[PDB]
Parts: sequence; structure tokens; C-alpha cells
Amino acid sequence: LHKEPATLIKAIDGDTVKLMYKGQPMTFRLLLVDTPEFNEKYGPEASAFTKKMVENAKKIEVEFDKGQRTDKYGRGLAYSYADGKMVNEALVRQGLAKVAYVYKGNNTHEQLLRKAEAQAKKEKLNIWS
Ligand SMILES: Cc1cn([C@H]2C[C@H](OP(=O)(O)O)[C@@H](COP(=O)(O)O)O2)c(=O)[nH]c1=O
Ligand SMILES: [Ca+2]
Repeated sequence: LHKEPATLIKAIDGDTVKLMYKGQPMTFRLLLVDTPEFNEKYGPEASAFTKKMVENAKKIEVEFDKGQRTDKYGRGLAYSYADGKMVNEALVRQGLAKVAYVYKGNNTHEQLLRKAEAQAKKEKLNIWS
């Protein structure tokens, strides 16, 4: 897998963000995670967490996995990094997302994320509290 550049256009919610990628605006949906919707418990906290992470970053990157790069809604499917830190993993590690939507061929970072979820759950963090 390869990191590629992108620039923040707008935070949207915990697991979706609007980025400029190859010069085009796209909504990205973060691979392998599920945040609560804004309307649901921890939803605002997930949204706040991702927002700060992407807004505070000097450098945003996206990393596609080996399989589909866009979903049925035309959202980009990627791992995203804020100054070298994976947003996907960080959400899970904080108990603000569950590992989810694990599809064959787009799951390179599955076990990394499951390990973070296990640590979050052990800490009884947020969603696991
Ligand atoms: C994360 C992810 C979601 N999706 C689709 C599956 C779900 O379809 P449905 O909308 O039919 O439920 C939806 C979940 O996204 P959200 O959690 O953003 O709603 O997005 C993918 O197809 N691939 C993916 O890797
Ligand atoms: Ca969601």
C-alpha cells in the first residue's frame, strides 16, 4: 500500500471527510471502521475527534487498499493519515469506532485495527463503557 497526498476540504462526521484528491473534491469513507451517526450516542464525540485530527494536521494522506476504491455512493474508500497517524486506527483505539465493514481484498489493516479495538474495549473506552 502507498500513501498519497490530499488536502482537507471539510470535516463531515466520525468516519467521512471531504478531501481534495488528485485535484478533485471527494467524500472519503474510512475503511474498516464504523462510527456512530451524529444523532447517536458517541456520534458527536466521534465527529469532534476526526474533525480535530484532520483540521490540526499539517499533512493529510490517503492510502487505498487492494480492492474497490469507491463505494456504491461514489465515496472514496481509504485509510487516512494525519501527520503520519492513521485516523482509522485512532478512532478505534479511542473506542469511538468499531471495526466494521471488513470486506475481502480491502482489509490490509484489519488486524492492526482489531488489536486497537481490543485495547479500547479493555479500557472500557467510550463505546465500550
Ligand atoms: C466502509 C464501507 C462502507 N460501504 C457501504 C456499505 C453500506 O451500505 P448501506 O448504505 O447500504 O448500508 C454503507 C455503510 O456506510 P456508512 O456507515 O457511512 O453509512 O456503505 C462499502 O460498500 N464499503 C466499505 O468499505
Ligand atoms: Ca457510520
